[PDB]
Amino acid sequence: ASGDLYEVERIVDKRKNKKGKWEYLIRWKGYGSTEDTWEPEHHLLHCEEFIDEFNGLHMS
Amino acid sequence: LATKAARKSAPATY
Repeated sequence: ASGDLYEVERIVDKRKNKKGKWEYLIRWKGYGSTEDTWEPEHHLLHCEEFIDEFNGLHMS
Repeated sequence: LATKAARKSAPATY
């Protein structure tokens, strides 16, 4: 109900709205500049692959 | 490297 999830190519621009909250002009992965939309801050996400934190450890 | 993603507003503000 919060909006459909899509991958982001990049953040094109930023602004503050009338309510003093941050909005982000998003370039959507697979779409051009015409399809760029202003999204509220809480709509942005960082995704990560599941990792085995032990593989990363360095021995000597 | 972390993927960038976001929820799209419907209707949209261009």
